[PDB]
Amino acid sequence: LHKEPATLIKAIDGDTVKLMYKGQPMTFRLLLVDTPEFNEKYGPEASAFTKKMVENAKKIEVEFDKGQRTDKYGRGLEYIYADGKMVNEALVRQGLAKVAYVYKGNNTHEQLLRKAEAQAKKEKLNIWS
Ligand SMILES: Cc1cn([C@H]2C[C@H](OP(=O)(O)O)[C@@H](COP(=O)(O)O)O2)c(=O)[nH]c1=O
Ligand SMILES: [Ca+2]
Repeated sequence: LHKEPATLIKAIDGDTVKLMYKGQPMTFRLLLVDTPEFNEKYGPEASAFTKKMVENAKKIEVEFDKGQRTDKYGRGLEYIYADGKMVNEALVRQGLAKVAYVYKGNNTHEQLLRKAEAQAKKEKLNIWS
């Protein structure tokens, strides 16, 4: 897997970000995770967390997996890094996302994310409290 440059256009919610990628605006949906919708409990904290993370970052990168790069809505499917920290993992580690939407072929970082979910659950953080 490889990291590619992109630039923040707009934070959207906990697990969707608008980024400019190869000079085109695209909506990017985070692989392997599900944040609450803004209207649900922890949804605002998940949107807030992703927002800070991507807005504070000096360098945003996207990393596609081995499988589909777009979903059926035309959204990118990817891992996002904020100054080398994976957003997908960080949300799960804080108990602001669950591991979800694990489809074979786009699941390189599954174990890593499950490990973080385990430690979040252990600490009873946020969604696990
Ligand atoms: C994360 C992810 C979501 N999706 C689709 C499945 C879901 O379809 P349905 O909309 O038909 O339920 C939807 C969930 O996205 P959100 O959690 O953003 O709503 O996005 C994929 O197809 N592949 C993926 O890797
Ligand atoms: Ca969601």
